[PDB]
Amino acid sequence: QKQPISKLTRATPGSAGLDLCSTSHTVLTPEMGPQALSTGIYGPLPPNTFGLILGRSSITMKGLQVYPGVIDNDYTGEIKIMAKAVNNIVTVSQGNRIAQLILLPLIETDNKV
Amino acid sequence: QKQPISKLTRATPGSAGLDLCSTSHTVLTPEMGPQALSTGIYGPLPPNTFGLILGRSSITMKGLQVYPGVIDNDYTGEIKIMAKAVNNIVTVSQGNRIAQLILLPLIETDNKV
Amino acid sequence: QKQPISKLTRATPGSAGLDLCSTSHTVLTPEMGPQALSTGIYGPLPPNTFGLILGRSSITMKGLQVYPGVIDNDYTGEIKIMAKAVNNIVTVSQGNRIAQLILLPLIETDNKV
Ligand SMILES: O=c1ccn([C@H]2C[C@H](O)[C@@H](COP(=O)(O)O)O2)c(=O)[nH]1
Ligand SMILES: O=c1ccn([C@H]2C[C@H](O)[C@@H](COP(=O)(O)O)O2)c(=O)[nH]1
Ligand SMILES: O=c1ccn([C@H]2C[C@H](O)[C@@H](COP(=O)(O)O)O2)c(=O)[nH]1
Repeated sequence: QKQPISKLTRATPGSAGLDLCSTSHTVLTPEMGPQALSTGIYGPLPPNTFGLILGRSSITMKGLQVYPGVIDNDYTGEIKIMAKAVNNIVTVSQGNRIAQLILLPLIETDNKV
Repeated sequence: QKQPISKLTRATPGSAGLDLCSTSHTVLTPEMGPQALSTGIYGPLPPNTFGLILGRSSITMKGLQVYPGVIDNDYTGEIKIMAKAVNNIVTVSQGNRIAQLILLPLIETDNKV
Repeated sequence: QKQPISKLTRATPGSAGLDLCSTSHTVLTPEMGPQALSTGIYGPLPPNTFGLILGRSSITMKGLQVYPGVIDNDYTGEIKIMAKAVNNIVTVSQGNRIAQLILLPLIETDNKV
C-alpha cells in the first residue's frame, strides 16, 4: 500500500496470473462466511483491460476458496481477495500467495451506461 | 423477457460487467443448494464473443455465491444466474442487481465439433 | 493420457468450452472438501493463450461445484478438475462430462518474472 499492479510478479514467464499475497495473518473458519483479505495492491488497470481474481489451485486444494472477482478497469481502490474456508479451519500467514490476478481484454459494446 | 443483451446497462464507463437482476423475489437457504434465478434476458451474444456470469463483490460479501457460468455464443435461451446462499438465509428482491455478465473473445481452434 | 488438448471436442460450433470428462468413477460428499479429478488430458496450450476450467451448468445445478482453475500456457502436466459436492452425495461415472476448458488470450505485461 499503495502499490500499483505493475509491482506484482509472475511465478514464471508462461504463468497466466500475477500473484496476490495477504498483508495480514488471518484465521478463517467455515461459519465465518466470505471474508475480504487485504493485499495492499491498488487499481487501476492497463488501458482496455479488466482483471479477474482467481484462486491458486494449491490453495483451493488446501480448503481455501477464493470467489472469482471482477476488477474494473478504472477501479482505484485496494484489490481485496474474497475468500472462505470450505470445511476446515484455514490459517493465512502474512506474505502467503493466496490468489492470482488475470488480465483480460475489455470489449467495447454499445450498452447504455 | 424477452429482452436481448443489448438492453443491459453498465454501472459506469470502465465497468467490466453488464448488470443482471432477478425478475422474482426469492429466498435462498444453504440447504437448498444451487438455484437458477430468472433474469428475463436472452442470448445470443455478439459475433466472436462468449459470456461469463460472475458475482458482484458486494453481493458475494453478503453471503450469496454466484457460480461462474459460461454463456455460449449461440445460446438463444434465457440467461439464468446460478446462485447459493453460503451460510445464512438470503433474500433477493425483484430488481436487485445480483450478478454481472462479462463479454470475452471467442477463440477459434481446430478442435473437432 | 497422455492426450493433448487438441483431442478435446466442442459440443457445438458456438460452444465456448471444450468438454472435460473424468477418467475414473468417483463418489464425492460435502465433508470431503475439494477433490482433484483426473482427465487424462495434458497441457500445454496454444501460443499466446491460457485456459480456464469452469463448471458445466447442468452439473453445477446437480450439486457438483467445479472451482474455476487457471491453466498456464506452458503447463505440461495433467489437467485436473477441482470439484466439491455442495450439499449431497455426488456420483461421477467414468466418461461423464463434468467441466469445460475455455481458451483465453494471454496478455503481455512488463511485470517482473
Ligand atoms: O474480488 C474482488 C472483486 C471486486 N473488487 C473491487 C474491484 C471492483 O472493481 C470493485 C467492484 O466489484 P464488482 O462490482 O466489480 O464485483 O470491487 C475487489 O477488490 N476484489
Ligand atoms: O450461469 C449460467 C450458465 C449457463 N447458462 C446457459 C447458457 C449456456 O450457453 C447454456 C449451457 O451451459 P454450459 O454448458 O455452457 O455451462 O446454459 C446460463 O443461463 N447461466
Ligand atoms: O483447475 C485446475 C487449476 C490448475 N491446474 C494445473 C494447471 C496450472 O497451470 C497449474 C498451477 O495451478 P495455478 O497456480 O495456475 O492455479 O495447475 C489444473 O490442472 N486444474
